Amino acid sequence: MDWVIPPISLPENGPFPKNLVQIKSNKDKEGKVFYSITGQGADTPPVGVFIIERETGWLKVTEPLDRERIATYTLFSHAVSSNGNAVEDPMEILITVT
Amino acid sequence: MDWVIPPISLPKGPFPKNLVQIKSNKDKEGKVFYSITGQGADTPPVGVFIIERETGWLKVTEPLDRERIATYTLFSHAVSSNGNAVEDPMEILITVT
Amino acid sequence: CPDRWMKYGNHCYYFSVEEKDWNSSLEFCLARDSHLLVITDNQEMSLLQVFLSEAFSWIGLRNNSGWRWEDGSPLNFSRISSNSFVQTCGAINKNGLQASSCEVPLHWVCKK
Amino acid sequence: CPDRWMKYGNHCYYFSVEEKDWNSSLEFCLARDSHLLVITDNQEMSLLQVFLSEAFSWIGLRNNSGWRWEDGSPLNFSRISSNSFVQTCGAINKNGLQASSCEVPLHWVCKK
Repeated sequence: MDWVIPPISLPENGPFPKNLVQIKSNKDKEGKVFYSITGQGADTPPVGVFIIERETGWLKVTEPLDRERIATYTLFSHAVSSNGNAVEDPMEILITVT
Repeated sequence: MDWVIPPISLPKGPFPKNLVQIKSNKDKEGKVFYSITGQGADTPPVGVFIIERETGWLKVTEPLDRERIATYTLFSHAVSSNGNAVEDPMEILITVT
Repeated sequence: CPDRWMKYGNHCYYFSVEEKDWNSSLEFCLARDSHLLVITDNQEMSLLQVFLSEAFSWIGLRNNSGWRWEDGSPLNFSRISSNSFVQTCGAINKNGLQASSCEVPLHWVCKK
Repeated sequence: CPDRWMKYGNHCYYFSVEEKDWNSSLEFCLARDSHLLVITDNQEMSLLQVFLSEAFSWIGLRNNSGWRWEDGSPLNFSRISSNSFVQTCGAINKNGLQASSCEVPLHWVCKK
């Protein structure tokens, strides 16, 4: 377990994409790591509300949230190396809308 | 996947207080036993939520104004007599509102 | 409005006095020339909520490629919370919208 | 109060300009004859939030078999939210307390 997850609280507004926090795995100290996210808000409805920069780990919200209607988003972050092999188990990330 | 989870809404007086009855439809094939794990369940704060093992009645045991967790992440488990799981654990999120 | 139904505006509403799963609730409303509750806006939601308790009631809302009403329309107002991903049917109580497993027997509301 | 610290009552607070991880924030405050913020009550938390932004600041709070301040006292007021189970250090912003991975560089608050 080498996931480093900063505190995520949704903003209050743009322009979009809007950066939330930068997620990372300390495994990046041993090799290049690539990031992805799955879950509601990511790859399941509502789709694409959140996206993550594959190389930087920057998690972003893509639209004003008044456009969506769910209370919380349960995302899962993934970390793999060039070959696609996972360097961490997926980490659950709960984002609550206020 | 045969978990049946009713809508939970947090409520002081008659404790423990029933919230909802959960179940796995695997119970129509054999006797199922339920348990919950998680912060608020088997780890601090311990026992805020409990579940009736044979029936699936999930209950809260104290006013939550005494706790400091915004959202509880619990997992329900269903096993058979032989103690083997008949379902994968189900995550149950409960937000204090 | 028919006996035992509540009139609000140009519509009639039936608040059940027993529980059925989501599918059986939908069927009950259809048998009465009505539809499992499709809320149009916040004013209607707020009004109907005054007749509800903390107990949940089924409405014509489901998670089908996003939360959408049975008339095909996607949820465009309010907010819905869920405890578990298997909760794919929508319900309402006096405090708001929440998801529930469709097999759960709950009260329900019809609208004509 | 030393230069750049804010005085309130008989207390001196340091609101950082840059960011450090949790252990580094703790070390810094101790090097300046103070302590990474242990909020005493809801009154002091309310006082503090007036001076905070949406950005989070580290305080002397950690989850070790439950949330407790560095003085060993359990958190007994307010509420803390979290995104992930690995976030075992506490931070605060203008809206409340939130957990964060301890390795994350954040602004911090010292009190003396």
